[PDB]
Amino acid sequence: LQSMAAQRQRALAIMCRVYVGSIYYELGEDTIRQAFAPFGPIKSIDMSWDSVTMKHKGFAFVEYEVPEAAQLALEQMNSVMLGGRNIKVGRPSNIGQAQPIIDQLAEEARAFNRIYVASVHQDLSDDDIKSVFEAFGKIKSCTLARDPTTGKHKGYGFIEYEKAQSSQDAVSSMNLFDLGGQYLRVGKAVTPPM
Repeated sequence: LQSMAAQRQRALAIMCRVYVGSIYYELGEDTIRQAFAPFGPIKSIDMSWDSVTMKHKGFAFVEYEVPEAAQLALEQMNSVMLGGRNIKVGRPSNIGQAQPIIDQLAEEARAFNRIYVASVHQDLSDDDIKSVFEAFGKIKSCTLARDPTTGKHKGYGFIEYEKAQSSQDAVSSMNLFDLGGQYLRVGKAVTPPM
């Protein structure tokens, strides 16, 4: 049980992480941060680094605090052009051990009619978001993640609909919906709630 939990933890950690390649040599950490921040709060960026030539190696790993953020980045950032060059995005490379759990967690997410919303402007409240998103169906809950130390929300949250059709409609329609002067990023849950 401690072993099963550990494998689960290791799988969720992999799912929070996005490989980014073909980074133009003139670009760096900042450009990656700005380009990948819309999908959720970035826990860290791990730049490739040649410690002899003191240059990055054209790739990096972006680590999100929530797996759906990494999912959105994976789905929406391939063939994005930064500094004149198409970047490449993928899941981390050594994940054979974790892939069953990744797939299990995505199958288990389905029953909850659960969607993830990022790039929520600070001016907007949970009820602002709920009111916009309840156009698609009746919403069982609508919770913006909040930083406990500050009380302000973290620009993302989750919505649970009563009907699966509703959550599917919201996802198809509301990715890049303009709200609060920012483009929302929206996608399905990739785990059951925890």
